[PDB]
Formats: sequence, C-alpha cells, structure tokens
Amino acid sequence: HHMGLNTAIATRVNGTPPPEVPIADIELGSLDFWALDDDVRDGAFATLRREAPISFWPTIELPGFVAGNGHWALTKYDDVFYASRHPDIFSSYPNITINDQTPELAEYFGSMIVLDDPRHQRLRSIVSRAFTPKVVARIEAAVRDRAHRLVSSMIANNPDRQADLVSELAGPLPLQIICDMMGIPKADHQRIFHWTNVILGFGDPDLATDFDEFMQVSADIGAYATALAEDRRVNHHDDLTSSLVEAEVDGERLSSREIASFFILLVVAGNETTRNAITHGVLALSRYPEQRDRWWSDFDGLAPTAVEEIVRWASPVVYMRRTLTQDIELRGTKMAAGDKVSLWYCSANRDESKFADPWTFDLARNPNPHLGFGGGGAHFCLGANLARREIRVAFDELRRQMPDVVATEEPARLLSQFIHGIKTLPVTWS
Ligand code: HEM
Ligand SMILES: C=C1/C(=C\C=C2/CCC[C@]3(C)[C@@H]([C@H](C)CCCC(C)C)CC[C@@H]23)C[C@@H](O)C[C@@H]1O
Ligand SMILES: [Cl-]
Ligand SMILES: [Cl-]
Ligand SMILES: [Cl-]
Ligand SMILES: [Mg+2]
Ligand SMILES: [Mg+2]
Repeated sequence: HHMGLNTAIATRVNGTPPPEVPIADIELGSLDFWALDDDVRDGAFATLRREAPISFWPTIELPGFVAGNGHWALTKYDDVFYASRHPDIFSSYPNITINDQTPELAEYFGSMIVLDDPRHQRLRSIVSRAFTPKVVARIEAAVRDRAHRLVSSMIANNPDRQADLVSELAGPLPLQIICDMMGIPKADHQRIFHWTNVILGFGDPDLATDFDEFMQVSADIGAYATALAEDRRVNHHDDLTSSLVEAEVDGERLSSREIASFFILLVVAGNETTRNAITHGVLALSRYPEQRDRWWSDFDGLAPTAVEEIVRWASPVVYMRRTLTQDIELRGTKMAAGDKVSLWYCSANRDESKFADPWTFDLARNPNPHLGFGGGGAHFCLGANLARREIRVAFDELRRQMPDVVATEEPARLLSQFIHGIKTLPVTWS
C-alpha cells in the first residue's frame, strides 16, 4: 504494497458493513462485551436494530457503584430522537448513566445534567453565553495557538518521528481550552486531566478499578473547585468559575455542592469527549486515505461536513440514560414509570433508516443529522460549538505541519460502556 509510510496501519475498504452478530453473543450488561473491538460492537448494535430495537438489559456492576434496576435500550435513531425531545416523559433525574444515584455521588455529580427544567435551564443560563457560536468564535486565536504549538512540539520532541496522538495533541488541546475558560492556572491543568481521566475511565485497569481511588479523586477535584471558587468570590476574574460563584438561581447563590458539581461537569465534559473525536478522526483518515486527501485539498470548504462526520463516526459519548415519569409503549414494548431507558447514540449513528450508506465514512456527508451531541432539546451538548472548533483547528494544524500523519498501531481502547475512548494512538509522519 500500500502507498504511504511503511509502518502505517492497514487501510480498510470504505463502506464495508460489519457482519451482524448472533444475538446470543450480545451482553450489554457485561464489561466483557465492551472489550470486544468496534467491528463486533457495531455488528451487535446492527443485530439489535434489526431484531430487538428495544431490549432490556441488567445494569453493569462496577465496583462500588449501585447497579440497581436494569434498563430498556433504545438502539434506533427515531426512538433516541423522540426520547431526547420529550424530557417531561424521559427525565434526566436522578442520573444520566445506567447506575443508581447516591447522596455521596451527588455531592460531586449532582449538576444540571441530572436535572430537569426549570432548574436545569436556570443553571445552564449561568454559563451559556460563554459557549455560544459568536463567543466561542472569539477564542479561535487561543485554540490555534495551542494546537499549533502542540503539533510543533510533536515534531521537536520526537527526533524519531513517532508520537502518541492522545497525550501529545488530542488530550492537551481541549484540556487547555476548557481549563483556561474556567480560570484554572496552567500549572494545574495536568492535575485536572488526571482527575477527569479517572472519573471517566473507571473500570479500565489502566485508569482505575478501586472505588476508593475514584472517591478520593472526586473529593480532590471537588476541593480544588471549592478553593478556586472561594478565591474568585473575593477577587473576580473574567472566567467561568467567577460566573458560577457570582450567579443567583431562584434568588440564591449556588451552594458549594452546586459549584463543585458544575465545575466538575464542565471540566469532565471538556476533557473526555473532543479528544476522542480527534483521535478516532485520525484513525479514520489513516484507514481511509481518499478522505484525508479530499479534505486536505479543500480544507475550509469541507471542514463543516468533515467535523460532523468525524463526530458521527466516533460517537464519543456512547449513550445517555433517562428515567420514565409515566408509562409508555414503543415498538410494542410497554415500559413503566420509574424504569430506566438508555439512548444508544453509537447505534443511532449507524441506523440505516436515517442514514444513506451508514458504513461509509464520507467527509462530504450532507445532510448529516447525527446524534453524537445527542438528540437535541433541553440538554443538547453545551460544548458543541467549542468541540467543532477544537476538532477543525486540530486537523488544520496537522494538515499544515505534518500532512501525512498516520497511525502506526491500532488504538489502545478505553474499557467503557459510556465513552468511546482511545487511550493511546501511535502516529508517525515524514
Ligand atoms: C465531540 C465532542 C463532544 C461530544 C460528542 C459531546 C456529547 C455530548 C452529549 C451526547 C451530551 C448529552 C446531550 C443530551 O442529553 O441530549 C452532552 C452534554 C453536555 N456537554 Fe457535550 N460533548 C462534546 C464536547 C463537549 C465539550 C468540549 C464541553 C465543554 C465543557 C461539553 C459540555 C457539555 C455539557 C455541560 C453538557 C450538559 C448539558 C446540559 O445538561 O444542558 N461537551 N455532550
Ligand atoms: C458512566 C457510568 C458510571 C458512573 C457515572 C458517573 C461517575 C463519573 C462521572 C459521571 C459520568 C458524570 C459526568 C460528569 C457526566 C459527563 C457528561 C459528558 C460525557 C458529556 C455523570 C454520571 C457520573 C460507572 C458505571 O455505573 C457505568 C456507567 O456507564
Ligand atoms: Cl525520538
Ligand atoms: Cl474513501
Ligand atoms: Cl494553510
Ligand atoms: Mg513516545
Ligand atoms: Mg487563565
């Protein structure tokens, strides 16, 4: 043989569907299933869309978490879209992952993402201006500066022209941007990143498997948030932590649990999502060179559709969970008030009922109504404009500085049923 650099990973034939998987081999409530590669996972969701578009599963038991009741899995696009856009029926309270909430977890994790309106929107409005397209556009210079420096450093730091895309670009770019928006000093950004890596890596032995470590990390980032907030209470800065401590909701300042939970939500979401879009995007360019070539020869013209196709392809957030407030029926399956419902974005984003040629990675795809940022409505990804900009700038800086950058090993995949994570991705360039 194939054209390119000698140690590049194998290419793939674009558009090839994965074989469907016998349904007896599918166990969404076992971590072992999440350790299977993406082709088996993709074929398994294909089987569910065909044979059992709504299906019930026991909740995975990770050490120290309470599985509680199982969940109804929505794997079709139209059902995920519907559930997302009916929050009075599909509530975000008490939690948006499959496990049960506890008071101990809610101290750090009881943010607006696990609330319904009106309180959810009152909290979101504290920070929403900072994430609008017009305001995010004004930090293009900061995104460029850090991406350009990171790519240059890949070259300066690696005489052998081998690097890990995750630790050297995809991780540190979004980290810098969200932490600077929050007002966190640079010296602490890597400490924040280690904390969010553990929070959203729990169950993968390379990150953490001891619940005691998970709770110490949670306590430590909560304490960090509280201390920074205290500083900003006394001396304002033009940052989001200051906005949080200065705001009032229903006539009351936020409590220290509310501040900590809001801070944690923003840095976790900012640090544990875009990096995977970027890394899966480089993996895809490596597998599908004709797509790299077409984007590189018209970068600005294709960027809007290319970024969105990277998000559809990667589906960095695998699912979100809701809880029914009333009985419903979908596709002949009667679900009860109080039951958990899981929305599988990874599956919606391959649904043949909504996408022409879903197994084709097409950077010109238009339209592209993917649910990688969710189905829309009240909780639609706050960071979506920021993420799109982070992705577009990262790829532009790769294109300009090291246009033939390519993966040289298959990814080390995060063991997670929530985050489509890549821990490392070795790359090279000429
Ligand atoms: C490609 C990157 C990203 C993806 C795929 C992604 C995906 C998602 C998804 C699926 C949701 C839930 C939507 C729903 O429930 O309807 C969400 C919510 C959220 N995301 Fe993003 N996200 C990304 C980047 C970011 C970034 C960079 C931030 C920066 C802080 C961020 C902040 C948030 C917040 C705060 C929420 C909660 C919104 C609310 O409850 O109103 N996200 N994201
Ligand atoms: C994930 C899952 C688990 C826990 C969920 C947690 C603890 C980490 C921080 C999270 C993920 C909060 C977090 C701040 C939300 C981040 C949103 C972002 C990704 C867009 C919300 C729920 C919070 C573990 C196991 O029961 C399996 C399950 O699957
Ligand atoms: Cl070297
Ligand atoms: Cl192609
Ligand atoms: Cl250029
Ligand atoms: Mg190295
Ligand atoms: Mg600063």
